Amino acid sequence: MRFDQYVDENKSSDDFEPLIHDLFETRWHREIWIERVKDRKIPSTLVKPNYSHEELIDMLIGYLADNRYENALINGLVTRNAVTNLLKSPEFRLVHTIIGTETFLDLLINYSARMGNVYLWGELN
Repeated sequence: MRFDQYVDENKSSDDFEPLIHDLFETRWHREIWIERVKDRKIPSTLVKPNYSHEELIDMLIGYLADNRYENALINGLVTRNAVTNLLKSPEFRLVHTIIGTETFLDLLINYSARMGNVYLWGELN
């Protein structure tokens, strides 16, 4: 599934349409492809506290690394640095706002994201 359709299907609300349009049509005039690949637990250390967008990403990297989960976000063979910079960008901050925290964390933990011949994130086996 294409990234736009993932975000369209996982909106927390019918009332974020103005952001979805701004992100995809205005702000993103190669595509990202999304597949579910695990059903790991979304940990409450990440969901419960009131982290900013940047902090959450940082806390996500640590949690994946502390558990030795082989998610391309951190064991990737290519340059996380540029990917986590992307994940911290205003564009992925909107993605977070649109789908909510728990779903954003699901996206990073349990889905793969492919751009061209590279997986930006995901645990493959």
